[PDB]
Amino acid sequence: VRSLNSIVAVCQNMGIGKDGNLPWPPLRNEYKYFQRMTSTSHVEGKQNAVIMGKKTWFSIPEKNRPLKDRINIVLSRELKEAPKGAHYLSKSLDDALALLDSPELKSKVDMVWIVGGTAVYKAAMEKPINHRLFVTRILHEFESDTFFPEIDYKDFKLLTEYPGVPADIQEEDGIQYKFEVYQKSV
Ligand SMILES: NC(=O)c1ccc[n+]([C@@H]2O[C@H](COP(=O)([O-])OP(=O)(O)OC[C@H]3O[C@@H](n4cnc5c(N)ncnc54)[C@H](OP(=O)(O)O)[C@@H]3O)[C@@H](O)[C@H]2O)c1
Ligand SMILES: C[C@H](O)[C@H](O)C1=Nc2c(nc(N)[nH]c2=O)NC1
Ligand SMILES: [Ca+2]
Repeated sequence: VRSLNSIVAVCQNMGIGKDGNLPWPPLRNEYKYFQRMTSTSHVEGKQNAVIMGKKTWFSIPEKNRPLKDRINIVLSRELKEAPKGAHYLSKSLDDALALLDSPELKSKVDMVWIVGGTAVYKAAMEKPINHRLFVTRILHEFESDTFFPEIDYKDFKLLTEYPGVPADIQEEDGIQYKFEVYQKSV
């Protein structure tokens, strides 16, 4: 594919999950940002694709699956068929990537977003392809059991601004966070 996008929200310890869910209670505005970013295509007639791991898939309440308006791909080495509601099952990112470029999809897909978890982010970060990482930094610590992998600051440069991403510190429910965009160029 031409370029990847990854989106994640992380707390001060780099935690992204806890017991199958997020480490913090619901943040409405942060979640709508994720929805807007992943859902918005810049081409009429195309939709974005979201790739995620098996635990992330199952972390979404059943009635809310598949994430509306996007093509859902789940990654799994153990499953045989796409879980009920997902559009495609792939055995590795490479395969999800090759699927995307296939004839039937290529013409249907605008952006590719990586939505986690850990091993998915890591794999995508390592591909020698152009990539933008949209990070929400939550300026607090929450107990976590799942963490975001280390980003190579020599490769991923923090942008000082980017179209449609607020620059100031945000606050909601007594919590502060900031949006950051890192860009890797090959
Ligand atoms: N804060 C956030 O932005 C954010 C984003 C996503 C998730 N989360 C949280 O993180 C947790 C889910 O994360 P996780 O890291 O534990 O799980 P995951 O990445 O969602 O799921 C792991 C399963 O995914 C499959 N898989 C993962 N990477 C693979 C690859 N490269 N190729 C093939 N299959 C691969 C494997 O399934 P098989 O074992 O079947 O092979 C692996 O066991 C939940 O707590 C969720 O709430 C938070
Ligand atoms: C897709 C499922 O919601 C998953 O937990 C994700 N959550 C978030 C995300 N990205 C942000 N910014 N916020 C979330 O809450 N990426 C993935
Ligand atoms: Ca497993």
